[PDB]
Amino acid sequence: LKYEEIDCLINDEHTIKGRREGNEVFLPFTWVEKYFDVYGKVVQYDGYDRFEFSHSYSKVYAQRAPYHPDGVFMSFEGYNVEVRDRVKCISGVEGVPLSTQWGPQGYFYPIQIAQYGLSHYSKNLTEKPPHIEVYETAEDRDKNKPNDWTVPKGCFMANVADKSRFTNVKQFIAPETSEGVSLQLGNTKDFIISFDLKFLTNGSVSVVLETTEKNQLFTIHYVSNAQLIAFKERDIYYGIGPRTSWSTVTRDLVTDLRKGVGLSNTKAVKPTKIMPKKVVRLIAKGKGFLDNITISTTAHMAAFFAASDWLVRNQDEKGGWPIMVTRKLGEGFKSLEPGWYSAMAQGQAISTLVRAYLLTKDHIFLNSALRATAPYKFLSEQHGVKAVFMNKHDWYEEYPTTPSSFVLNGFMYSLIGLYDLKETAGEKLGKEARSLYERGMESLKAMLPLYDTGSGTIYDLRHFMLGIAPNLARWDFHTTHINQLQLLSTIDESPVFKEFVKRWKSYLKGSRAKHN
Amino acid sequence: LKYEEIDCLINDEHTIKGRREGNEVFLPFTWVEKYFDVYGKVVQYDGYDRFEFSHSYSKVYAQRAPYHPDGVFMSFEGYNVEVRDRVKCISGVEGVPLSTQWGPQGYFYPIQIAQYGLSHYSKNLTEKPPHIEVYETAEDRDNDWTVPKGCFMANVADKSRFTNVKQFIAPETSEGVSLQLGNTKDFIISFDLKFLTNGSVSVVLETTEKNQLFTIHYVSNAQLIAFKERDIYYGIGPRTSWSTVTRDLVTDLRKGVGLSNTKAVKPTKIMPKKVVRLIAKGKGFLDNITISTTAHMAAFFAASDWLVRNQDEKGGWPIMVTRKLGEGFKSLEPGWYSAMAQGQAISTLVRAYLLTKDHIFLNSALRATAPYKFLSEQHGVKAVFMNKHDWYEEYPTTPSSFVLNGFMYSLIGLYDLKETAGEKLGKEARSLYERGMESLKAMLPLYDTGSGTIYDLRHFMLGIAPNLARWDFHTTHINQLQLLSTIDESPVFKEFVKRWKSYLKGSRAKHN
Ligand SMILES: O=C(O)[C@H]1O[C@@H](O[C@H]2[C@H](O)[C@@H](NS(=O)(=O)O)[C@@H](O[C@H]3[C@H](O)[C@@H](O)[C@H](O[C@H]4[C@H](O)[C@@H](NS(=O)(=O)O)[C@@H](O[C@H]5[C@H](O)[C@@H](O)[C@H](O[C@H]6[C@H](O)[C@@H](NS(=O)(=O)O)[C@@H](O[C@H]7[C@H](O)[C@@H](O)[C@H](O)O[C@@H]7C(=O)O)O[C@@H]6CO)O[C@@H]5C(=O)O)O[C@@H]4CO)O[C@@H]3C(=O)O)O[C@@H]2CO)[C@H](O)[C@@H](O)[C@@H]1O
Ligand SMILES: O=C(O)[C@H]1O[C@@H](O[C@H]2[C@H](O)[C@@H](NS(=O)(=O)O)[C@@H](O[C@H]3[C@H](O)[C@@H](O)[C@H](O[C@H]4[C@H](O)[C@@H](NS(=O)(=O)O)[C@@H](O[C@H]5[C@H](O)[C@@H](O)[C@H](O[C@H]6[C@H](O)[C@@H](NS(=O)(=O)O)[C@@H](O[C@H]7[C@H](O)[C@@H](O)[C@H](O)O[C@@H]7C(=O)O)O[C@@H]6CO)O[C@@H]5C(=O)O)O[C@@H]4CO)O[C@@H]3C(=O)O)O[C@@H]2CO)[C@H](O)[C@@H](O)[C@@H]1O
Ligand SMILES: *[C@@H]1O[C@H](CO)[C@@H](O[C@@H]2O[C@H](CO)[C@@H](O[C@@H]3O[C@H](CO[C@H]4O[C@H](CO)[C@@H](O)[C@H](O)[C@@H]4O)[C@@H](O)[C@H](O[C@H]4O[C@H](CO)[C@@H](O)[C@H](O)[C@@H]4O[C@@H]4O[C@H](CO)[C@@H](O)[C@H](O)[C@H]4NC(C)=O)[C@@H]3O)[C@H](O)[C@H]2NC(C)=O)[C@H](O)[C@H]1NC(C)=O
Ligand SMILES: *[C@@H]1O[C@H](CO)[C@@H](O[C@@H]2O[C@H](CO)[C@@H](O[C@@H]3O[C@H](CO[C@H]4O[C@H](CO)[C@@H](O)[C@H](O)[C@@H]4O[C@@H]4O[C@H](CO)[C@@H](O)[C@H](O)[C@H]4NC(C)=O)[C@@H](O)[C@H](O)[C@@H]3O)[C@H](O)[C@H]2NC(C)=O)[C@H](O)[C@H]1NC(C)=O
Ligand SMILES: *[C@@H]1O[C@H](CO)[C@@H](O[C@@H]2O[C@H](CO)[C@@H](O[C@@H]3O[C@H](CO[C@H]4O[C@H](CO)[C@@H](O)[C@H](O)[C@@H]4O)[C@@H](O)[C@H](O[C@H]4O[C@H](CO)[C@@H](O)[C@H](O)[C@@H]4O)[C@@H]3O)[C@H](O)[C@H]2NC(C)=O)[C@H](O)[C@H]1NC(C)=O
Ligand SMILES: *[C@@H]1O[C@H](CO)[C@@H](O[C@@H]2O[C@H](CO)[C@@H](O[C@@H]3O[C@H](CO[C@H]4O[C@H](CO)[C@@H](O)[C@H](O)[C@@H]4O)[C@@H](O)[C@H](O[C@H]4O[C@H](CO)[C@@H](O)[C@H](O)[C@@H]4O)[C@@H]3O)[C@H](O)[C@H]2NC(C)=O)[C@H](O)[C@H]1NC(C)=O
Ligand SMILES: *[C@@H]1O[C@H](CO)[C@@H](O[C@@H]2O[C@H](CO)[C@@H](O)[C@H](O)[C@H]2NC(C)=O)[C@H](O)[C@H]1NC(C)=O
Ligand SMILES: *[C@@H]1O[C@H](CO)[C@@H](O)[C@H](O)[C@H]1NC(C)=O
Ligand SMILES: [Ca+2]
Ligand SMILES: [Ca+2]
Repeated sequence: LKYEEIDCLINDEHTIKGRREGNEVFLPFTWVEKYFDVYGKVVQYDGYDRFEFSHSYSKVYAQRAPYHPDGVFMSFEGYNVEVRDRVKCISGVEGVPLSTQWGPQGYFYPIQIAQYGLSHYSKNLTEKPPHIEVYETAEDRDKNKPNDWTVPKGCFMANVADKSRFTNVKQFIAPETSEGVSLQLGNTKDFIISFDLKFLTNGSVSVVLETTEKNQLFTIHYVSNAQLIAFKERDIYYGIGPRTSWSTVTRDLVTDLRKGVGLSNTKAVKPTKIMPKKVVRLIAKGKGFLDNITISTTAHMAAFFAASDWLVRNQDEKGGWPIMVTRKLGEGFKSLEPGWYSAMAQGQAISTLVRAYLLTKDHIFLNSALRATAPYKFLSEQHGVKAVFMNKHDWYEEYPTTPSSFVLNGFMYSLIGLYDLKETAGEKLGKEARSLYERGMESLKAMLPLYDTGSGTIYDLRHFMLGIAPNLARWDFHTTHINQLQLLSTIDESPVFKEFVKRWKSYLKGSRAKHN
Repeated sequence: LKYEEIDCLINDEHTIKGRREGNEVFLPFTWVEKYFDVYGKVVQYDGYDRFEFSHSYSKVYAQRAPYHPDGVFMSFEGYNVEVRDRVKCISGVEGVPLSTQWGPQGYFYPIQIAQYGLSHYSKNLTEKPPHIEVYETAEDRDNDWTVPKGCFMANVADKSRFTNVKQFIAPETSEGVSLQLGNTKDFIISFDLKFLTNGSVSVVLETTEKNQLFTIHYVSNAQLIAFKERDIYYGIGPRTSWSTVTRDLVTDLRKGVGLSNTKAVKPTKIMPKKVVRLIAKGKGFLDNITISTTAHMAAFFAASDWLVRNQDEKGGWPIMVTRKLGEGFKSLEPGWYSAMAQGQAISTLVRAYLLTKDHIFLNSALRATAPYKFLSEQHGVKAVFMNKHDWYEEYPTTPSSFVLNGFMYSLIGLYDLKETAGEKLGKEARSLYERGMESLKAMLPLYDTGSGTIYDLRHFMLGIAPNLARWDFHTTHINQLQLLSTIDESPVFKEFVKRWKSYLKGSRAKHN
């Protein structure tokens, strides 16, 4: 019985080269992979090779506990927003990501900002507490080389009381055409730098980094202007704004280095493998005050509050976060001009704001969340987010298009937001959220089957709205769909959610609905 | 060819044995076939072996002409209704198939009867004319008759039929009178018959089952079918007035030998290889004894006549069996109507009218639109999708089911009628067709999975998994849309035909 080449005719159209042993035919995975759109590779173990086949990529989140508004946000403990190449950088002034997804010019995308917040919130609950190293308090610390300041000629420093802040602070005076005053740091493990800052004049706070790229030094300059980001090797510049009143500056030096070096005029940051291996020293220029200089493994809550604060300050009078970029969802849909709202933005923002409220009891956050339900009440053409499927089912549009698009995953995020709010706001204040949630959940249960292909899910209902082919959801949207339904199945006991979760999971392993 | 056997882990769940050459891994088709639900086999040609892979089974009809109401019915020239194992037999009395699909007791299913008619109509237009061999006219045509003692035969005039006929008298406790036939090529027997008493006309067949003789008895009672040893019995009814009896001896033999108490006929390989002789018992008359390759028009008119005689006062063909479409749908009690039955019946009746100009057929067709006007709950066939789109239900369930293929057959019927009845008489059909076609265009995308079609909308109506259409229903869907695309110029039909065809070859809608 010979093992030999055999011609394999595919659908009477093309011949590939297979192999035959007796009656058994073997087909090349090169063909299988492309023809069925599946995944595989040879994995090398110690003394053992194994081919490993997968129907899909992407994994379902292993939910540990029922969903609650003050817990982790779905699967976002595993999200890494800032490494996404559509994140140009973390704004120095705002402390939140700028997106370039639909425009190289860059814009604050509320969805991305909410996800930044919610992922950092979730990581705060799941990760080990950070190591925190304190380099300067200007107190009676009063050892451990906290006074390793270099003060060149023409510069001055002092420990001085700040009555307003009930603490001692480090005063510094250093002209910009000088070396500046310099604090030796030397951290090789942790790369989140933090310091309380108040400038009297223009100036900068700079951090020198040893990197993994051939031992070479890069400096990151945090400058008292509004310029976003600049890179002229080996110097990276972020404007952090005037900082003429006390604030805590928190920066991730890994992200700030990678986004600097990777700076691009395109919609995508250049890939780089560069990492900082040592935080060498901090340089202060101009006239001002410093306190509480620290380096931490992580600073999740600072990120979360930067997102929350941004959402409060940037909400408009209609309760919305307008998206200031043109969105063309596809042929047959009208272009959305800048200033459109997204049900996904509203929902993700509400989930952020509700968590901010529950932590602080600061009603400013809750009130912003309550205002954010207003766009759910108005049709897309009335500058809202509401669509109605076949004059029967209310829907909250990720993309408020004409005709309506009915994107599934944005809708479910819009509902989770409403849930967080209605559970938190109390009976009287939460009435509108409760009503929108109940109507929305009724729609979801009725319409879920329209998104099921029998071997996957559809992203939206454009096939029906425009009379074209289904827009099939790629596997990472399919797992998003599962993660969302899995979450909803813990706050609503409807059997339909559990049955759909189970079937949609089976699709990841190549199961199919039965044919007749 | 050198290789290495290599373990192939499938979805982290089970391991199969593959083969590796360099970076290339080859997977066993044994696995591919089952895992992806695909088809393949090694075909041996002279000096060339080739593995031949198919994503699907089932082929799209190669349309040769735009659709017309008096032409072939879609792809039905290729249909073979009578070999289907859910056809218990061709009724002796009625000359149409009896179904056992949803009950072993058997029932006349109007859809199956219409398809019998429409397939034979279509074959009539596409096949070569049959060879017809005439054995007895009782004229001055040319005896091959054996008349045992105690039997009698004569040539006698029949004034009513303007012909001479063969009189026969033969007691049942005798061999009967026998005409030698001897046909080895053709197996459709035909004869004009009139009994004076009870009796039988029997046909002896030489068969492929160890050269054995089997006899098929056409008996003057209403008993459906019986099989004992090498004798098969069909009741053909009293036959006390002249009628033409036409029987397919291949089918009649296979259904006899395959006789079962289940919903499916037993498979058999048995075939007749010779029509030996015809035996007459009792008192009666015979004329025009013939054997033909085919008799398509006799089959077509048996179906048409049955439809005329069995239509009720509401214009419907009631289906006299319980239908349970699935969990979530109320059972349909016997007497329900089907939009597919109404449509297929209309398509049959319209063709019968255009051949004969007999207005009885057109009148029956016109009456058959009435159930399309009434909701399922009012004992009609109409459903309304989301208070917007009229639909004609193959299965008029509660809740509504929206079976695609039945709906399209219901529309083709309305089309046949509106085109044939003229402007005034065809008004109701035209209105129902136009509304229906609007619905079809709007709702087609709901049946598209991106790699196939769904059979119905039960997933949405009941909140469950999609009921995916088998490949043979998917090709039915394509054949129907292809037909509609030749009588309606809407781009949507051409676009859907094209995409749905691509699915047969493993193409998929793009993911985002
Ligand atoms: O350690 C490791 O192994 C590595 O980890 C890597 O990160 C992992 C991470 O650990 C994983 N987390 S875990 O699974 O939980 O453990 C995992 O996280 C992913 C996750 O799988 C994704 O589901 C998730 O998606 C997010 C989006 O990131 C987010 N975007 S953002 O704006 O906030 O930045 C948001 O997406 C919605 C937004 O509205 C839009 O961005 C998005 O646009 C769609 C568009 O709607 C589509 N339109 S279409 O009409 O259907 O076509 C479509 O459009 C594009 C077409 O696809 C193209 O053909 C066309 O040319 O261009 C079109 C276009 O861009 O316009 O697609 C786009 C883009 O998706 O719509 C979104 C919507 O909701 O509809 O919210 C999503 C859902 O939550 O991102 C997670 C994440 O990155 O955190 O996987 C990642 C890896 O991928 C590390 O990166 C690595 O360093 C480690 O080594
Ligand atoms: O050439 C040779 O060598 C061989 O040829 C062989 O025949 C070929 C033939 O040449 C082909 N023709 S060609 O393509 O033109 O070249 C081809 O003909 C087929 C064709 O592919 C089919 O599309 C066609 O389907 C017909 C039906 O036969 C017909 N039925 S009948 O009543 O008239 O007898 C009619 O079907 C509708 C009826 O209302 C019902 O019968 C039917 O019931 C469905 C039911 O609705 C489904 N329900 S579900 O809730 O969705 O599941 C489903 O139900 C069954 C489930 O599948 C099972 O799981 C369960 O256990 O049992 C369920 C049940 O039975 O209840 O399926 C059933 C059955 O389909 O609904 C129909 C509807 O319209 O919805 O109309 C159909 C479409 O026109 O049949 C053609 C034919 O046979 O003529 O293919 C054959 C290959 O077989 C010879 O056979 C061979 O001898 C030669 O050697
Ligand atoms: C599809 O369906 C069509 C339509 O049915 C079919 O065409 C018909 O084919 C049949 C074949 O049997 C033809 O029937 C014959 O009709 C003869 C008289 O018909 C006249 O009128 C029609 C129009 O109405 C004219 O077009 C036609 O040209 C004629 O002028 C009739 O004489 C025949 O009767 C003889 O044969 C039968 C058995 O078939 C027998 O029982 C009779 O006793 C009679 O005896 C024999 O006569 C023939 C002479 O025809 C003679 O050769 C023979 O020797 C005699 N036998 C003996 C022993 O002496 C018969 O009824 C019909 O005309 C066709 N119609 C049309 C419109 O073409 C197609 O063939 C079908 N195709 C397929 C693929 O299924
Ligand atoms: C998820 O988020 C929660 C809530 O935010 C975190 O828990 C909180 O952790 C923080 C610790 O960062 C804790 O904060 C208090 O901070 C006070 C600040 O005072 C001192 O620490 C800072 C540096 O962190 C310095 O800048 C100050 O100058 C103070 O320095 C002290 O004095 C000497 C110098 O002379 C210094 O060497 C000492 O190390 C330092 N002393 C101490 C005790 O740090 C503290 O006064 C106070 O004790 C807290 O540390 C806050 O209380 C936590 N809240 C809760 C509810 O637990 C989680 O860590 C976070 N988890 C994850 C995984 O992200
Ligand atoms: C560097 O990091 C340290 C943290 O380690 C910061 O020092 C803390 O600063 C905060 C405020 O800036 C101080 O908290 C304030 O306490 C005031 C009263 O403090 C007295 O009483 C306490 C004991 O109860 C004594 O320990 C203390 O010495 C004082 O005698 C309050 O009046 C302040 O709150 C007021 O306003 C809020 C509303 O916003 C109300 O909630 C209050 O009721 C009140 O009206 C405030 O809470 C804290 O004492 C400092 N800690 C230490 C250990 O010194 C530095 O500020 C930081 N550096 C910079 C520049 O920010
Ligand atoms: C075996 O097969 C043969 C066919 O080969 C059948 O014989 C035919 O039978 C039919 C019907 O019985 C005969 O058709 C009838 O012919 C009548 C007159 O025939 C001739 O005679 C007149 C003159 O007297 C001529 O003018 C005429 O042109 C004919 O040449 C017609 O009067 C009949 O008319 C029909 O229509 C009118 C209404 O429009 C009715 O009133 C009548 O009742 C009838 O329906 C009719 O056309 C045909 O002539 C026979 N052909 C031959 C060659 O004999 C046998 O009947 C069949 N055997 C059996 C048992 O059925
Ligand atoms: C930092 O420098 C800018 C100039 O680049 C200063 O901005 C000016 O401020 C004065 C008020 O004192 C205004 O009248 C000018 O119009 C501003 N000019 C520009 C170009 O913005 C800024 O004041 C400096 N910062 C501090 C703390 O003094
Ligand atoms: C007619 O039926 C009777 C019994 O009902 C039977 O005795 C007789 O054999 C039958 N006659 C013929 C000719 O078959
Ligand atoms: Ca201090
Ligand atoms: Ca005669």
